[PDB]
Amino acid sequence: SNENLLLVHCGPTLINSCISFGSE
Amino acid sequence: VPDTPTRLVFSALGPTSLRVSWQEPPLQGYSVEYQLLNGGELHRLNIPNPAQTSVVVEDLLPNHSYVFRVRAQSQEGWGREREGVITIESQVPLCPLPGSAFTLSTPSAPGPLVFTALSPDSLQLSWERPRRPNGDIVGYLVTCEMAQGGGPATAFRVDGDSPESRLTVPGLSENVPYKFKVQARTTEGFGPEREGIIRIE
Repeated sequence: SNENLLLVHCGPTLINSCISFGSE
Repeated sequence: VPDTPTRLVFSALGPTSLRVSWQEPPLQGYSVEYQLLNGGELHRLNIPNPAQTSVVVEDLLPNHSYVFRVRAQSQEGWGREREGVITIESQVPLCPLPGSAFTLSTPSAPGPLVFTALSPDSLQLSWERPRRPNGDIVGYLVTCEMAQGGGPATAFRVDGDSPESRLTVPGLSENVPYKFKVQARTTEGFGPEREGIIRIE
């Protein structure tokens, strides 16, 4: 698992996200 | 013959590499085929153990579109493939997240997820419209759930077809990781999902 930490007040943050085709 | 894989998942590891994963509903194994969308030589990976459902692909060209196809094989032969088209985009002012220099894209998926932590218990999520939706976009489904499992999911319906869409998400327990999923709802159905896990610090 990959967790992207977000800091309050750092502003917009681009995270790494997966793309999934189909259904989990 | 074996069933078609029910899910195909892509994760960028760098500007030139990604992890491809899949789910199957015995088998000899799987094949993963990939090639440039326009004319590239066909690369096939034979995966010998049915228990391995992920592989890392390296030496991909940045900013080039690749088609990936995954099939299962058994004694009765090859099953049908699940396919996805993927690009790893990178440069030829946002909070410098590790891995921010590259993003995955596919034509029908929402754009990369951009998060703003507004407070210890709230954030805003924004994403670009899919570049090529299958049919006109009616809206988006956004789901939020605790990443470590257990509790229920919260599903938001974001209506409209704005170039950029945004959603404020309240009521987030402090310091808890949350899994977000975004997918477009079009007049033809649901598009590919974009998923990511965050934690507000």
